[PDB]
Amino acid sequence: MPMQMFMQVYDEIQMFLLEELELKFDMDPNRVRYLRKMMDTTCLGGKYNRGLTVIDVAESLLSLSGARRKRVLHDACVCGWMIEFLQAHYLVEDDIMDPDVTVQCAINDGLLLKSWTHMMAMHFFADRPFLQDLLCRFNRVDYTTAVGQLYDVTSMFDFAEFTLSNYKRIVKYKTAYYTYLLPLVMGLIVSEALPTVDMGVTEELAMLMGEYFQVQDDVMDCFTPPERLGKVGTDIQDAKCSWLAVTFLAKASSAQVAEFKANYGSGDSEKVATVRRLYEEADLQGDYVAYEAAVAEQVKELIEKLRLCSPGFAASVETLWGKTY
Amino acid sequence: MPMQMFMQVYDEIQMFLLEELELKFDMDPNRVRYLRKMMDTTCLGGKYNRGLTVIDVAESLLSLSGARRKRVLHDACVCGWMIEFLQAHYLVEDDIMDPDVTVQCAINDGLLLKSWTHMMAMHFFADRPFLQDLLCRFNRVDYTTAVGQLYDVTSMFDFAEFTLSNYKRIVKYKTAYYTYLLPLVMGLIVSEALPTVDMGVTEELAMLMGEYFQVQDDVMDCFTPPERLGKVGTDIQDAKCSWLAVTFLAKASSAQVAEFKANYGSGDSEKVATVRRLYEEADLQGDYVAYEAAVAEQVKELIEKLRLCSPGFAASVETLWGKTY
Ligand SMILES: Cc1cccc(NCc2ccccc2)n1
Ligand SMILES: Cc1cccc(NCc2ccccc2)n1
Repeated sequence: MPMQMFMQVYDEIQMFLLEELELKFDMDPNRVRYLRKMMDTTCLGGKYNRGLTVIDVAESLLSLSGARRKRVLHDACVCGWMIEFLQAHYLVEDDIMDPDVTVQCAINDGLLLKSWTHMMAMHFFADRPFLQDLLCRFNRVDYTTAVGQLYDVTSMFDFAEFTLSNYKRIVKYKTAYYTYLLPLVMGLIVSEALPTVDMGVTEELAMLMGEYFQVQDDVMDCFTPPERLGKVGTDIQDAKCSWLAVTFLAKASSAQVAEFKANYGSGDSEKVATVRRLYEEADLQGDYVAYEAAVAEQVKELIEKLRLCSPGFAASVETLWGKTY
Repeated sequence: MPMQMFMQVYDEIQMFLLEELELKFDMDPNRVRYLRKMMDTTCLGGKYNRGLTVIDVAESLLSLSGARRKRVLHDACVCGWMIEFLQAHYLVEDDIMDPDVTVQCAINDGLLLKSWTHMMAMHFFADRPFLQDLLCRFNRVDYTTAVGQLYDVTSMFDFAEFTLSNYKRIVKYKTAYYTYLLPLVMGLIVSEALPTVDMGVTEELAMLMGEYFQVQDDVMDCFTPPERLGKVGTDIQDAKCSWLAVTFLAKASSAQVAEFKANYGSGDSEKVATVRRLYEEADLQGDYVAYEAAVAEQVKELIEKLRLCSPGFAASVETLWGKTY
């Protein structure tokens, strides 16, 4: 029922965007179908975890608080696609990083996906009292992500910044704000119950879940084979400030750090294997189970504090935590 | 006085953006200075025609309608930099079109410049009643420009679309909306006199001025030498849907069109010269003086119709027209 409604509102949103281009932007049919195919390719095909979280929060604030019900759920679906289209916008920008007309189109597709989140918000929420507060919290989170990738892209340039605190800062702004905090806040906005929750505990829960999500991602990126991971892990080659790297530097010897510096950030097959050898011989995958266990305890505790004043809201955050845990 | 105030508000805006990153985004000083240098490089150095137009419209709606005066002029300066930062955002995206850390930074700079227009609007206009209407008209115009470049980038792919009507559509959405219509509308918003003007005549004036601006630009791109033009004209090589190309195809013979098709869109030095030879021998630069003269007459006439209900507003639009004429 939730997924079936989410994909149904997608067709409704796609129809408005393409008809608006046809009727108000004088677009020919050939380009309308071109943009339909581009929209389906970039937005669909994922797990839609961020978009469905917006709906799961809204439905918990309805029965646990009807013409108001049908509006809030439909509003939660548009917000759910604002994030999915935003996630599509981020993925398209990543493909550009790694008169060529196809490079111009990829850049243009990235800016159309970001603009499409504003057009679907200005239309379906045109007469909602939260349209101004939604756009500002949405734009501030998008700004946050761009600041997050500046820390990530330049974490090796200016191994001084390879610390656990800077790692938290990178994960916090690049990932946690738009993947975990943004859908929860968006569910509270369409439910009109935003000031009914402790945002402090809410923001702290989102940062810890994003940190839990990124550490597990960094370990899989290094040890999970490509056919089981879904991609080719390139964190060691890209010289990324991963959790394995900053945890290794804290427990390595003086020589092992020198052997790490001489082999990290390279594309040679044996230098990468030498980095995995240092990771393996340092028992990092033993520390991984302990680090995440402490994070899960903090999440289990912080959900309870959010429950004394938000019982139903804590149920959806608990469901969102299970998808990450 | 206007330019001296505009550059003074820039320092005020830059200080808030960088301090916000330092205080609320946990940014180190090394990156704060990095972003200050990037902001000065991308935003400053131009003529600031779009940004100063916002101020020229606001000052004409104040005396020709004081604690309200100082606020409207300061609000007009922030809006003037919202467009300049947006123009900087477009220029950065153009440089990308023509683990490389410098390509990631150029992409990130482009998204920071676009996000910075939202942050300076959400702060200096936080308690203004027009913040919601400003962001929506601003985002709709940015969406318009992205649609405008899709028509431009794909005008040779899908010479069928090489028409004077499609040329108008490209110039209208890619250039006219954000260069001419957006500053005028922004001046009316900070002056709170938006519904006091005929938007129909206003929108029609902006499209004709942008069309006047782009035709003169296309002729200079082909015939003005690089040291006198300021760049290297590459419209013929890029196979652009320029005014010269669509006007040439209408008055050329059957063989000359075939000679045009066989030589357009190439980088060879003599094929480009063969295209200029076809342009010269067709007396296009004689048609250029006639086409622009008729456009200028329509602008002179449409300014008068806007004056019967907006005397002071028509003065700033007339001043904006002189900069293009
Ligand atoms: C998949 C994903 C998520 C977050 C960020 C990201 N890339 C960095 C970026 C690109 C464009 C704009 C902002 C940030 N990719
Ligand atoms: C200088 C200038 C003005 C307008 C557009 C433009 N480039 C196309 C583009 C790039 C990025 C986003 C939208 C449109 N360049």
